[PDB]
Amino acid sequence: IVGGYTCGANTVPYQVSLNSGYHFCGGSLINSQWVVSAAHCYKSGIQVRLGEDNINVVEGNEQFISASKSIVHPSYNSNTLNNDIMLIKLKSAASLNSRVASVSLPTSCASAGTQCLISGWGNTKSSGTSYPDVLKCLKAPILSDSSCKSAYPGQITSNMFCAGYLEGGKDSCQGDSGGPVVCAGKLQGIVSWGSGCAQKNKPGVYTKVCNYVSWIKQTIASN
Amino acid sequence: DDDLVDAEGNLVENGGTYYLLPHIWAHGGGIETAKTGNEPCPLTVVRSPNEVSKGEPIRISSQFRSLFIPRGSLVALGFANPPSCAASPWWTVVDSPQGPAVKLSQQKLPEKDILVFKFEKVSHSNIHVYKLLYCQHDEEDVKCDQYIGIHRDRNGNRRLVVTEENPLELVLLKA
Ligand SMILES: [Ca+2]
Repeated sequence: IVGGYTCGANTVPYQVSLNSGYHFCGGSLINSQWVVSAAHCYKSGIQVRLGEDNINVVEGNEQFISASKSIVHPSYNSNTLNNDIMLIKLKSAASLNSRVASVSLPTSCASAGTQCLISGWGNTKSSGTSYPDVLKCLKAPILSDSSCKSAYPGQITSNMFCAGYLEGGKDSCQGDSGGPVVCAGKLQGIVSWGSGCAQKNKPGVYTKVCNYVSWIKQTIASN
Repeated sequence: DDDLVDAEGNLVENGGTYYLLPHIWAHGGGIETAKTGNEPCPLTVVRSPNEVSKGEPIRISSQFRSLFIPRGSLVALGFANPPSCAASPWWTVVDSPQGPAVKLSQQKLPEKDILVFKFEKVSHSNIHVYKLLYCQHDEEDVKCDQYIGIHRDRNGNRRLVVTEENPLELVLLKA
């Protein structure tokens, strides 16, 4: 997260870290058994870590749970970056408490201007890297489709939306992928892609969760 | 455990700098720029004549916000230290007297003009070696049905170009 702030330990109870010997992507807990992340974050043998703040060391509130099923949206196109969403089923239910909680799904798309909370352990600096030990937070607004498309001509499908600042300076970055974009208390997006980080006229592009809800609810009910 | 790995078993960082060398200690060395034909400045991407030079550190970037480079992901390749005359350090493929050739541009390029590459791992020798593919945006589904190769011209410049049976094998080494 570039240009954000330290969230605070367990202040984003639904934020998860997908681990494969090391943190490689974020995710969002939607219920005791399922996690939503990015499709481009697919890996076999994923270990889901809940209740994390400092991802480098154990602090007492983490829950490490192996993934039993990793379902990449059938229409995922790694070329065009379209349909960048993946569902993960924990092979063991998570103990829901004050530090580990699910985030509800949006049953209606959010409108431009709505302020969102984006989080992750990705790069925090520009033209250079610096990965944080603890979770970073960032407040950013959903942008309009016309603006999104003018910033990324020919690249924006209906399953994506831009959030952030045309001015640049604040945005998600490498390492935040698969992470949550929560607005008005619902998971409206998934940290997907972007050109650079916090660059001018190049805001973060996120998977538009609202289009995949019916599918998510269906998959959860039959797997 | 994913795809892109450097010459140390270590994973390749999205947006990191690497030296793109050859699989065979023959042909040439690392990648760099050169002024070929009638160019006003170093706009041609070539493989160093020196089969021992690590060439220029190259940034390898994916649009995805992941710290690694996703599987089957298109990537853009650009020089960490461009020639100055280039509006961008990112490579692109343009029609030249020698067919589509890898070159830098004096004009600022859009995402879709630079994200036209993709790596292909070679399990042979198991050593981390990849073939470089060239993808062109057809319609709602790009086609990565071409590779990048070499074209030794008149003066001996090993130019990177689009070929069919002259693919290039490379080993990425952190810089
Ligand atoms: Ca921890």
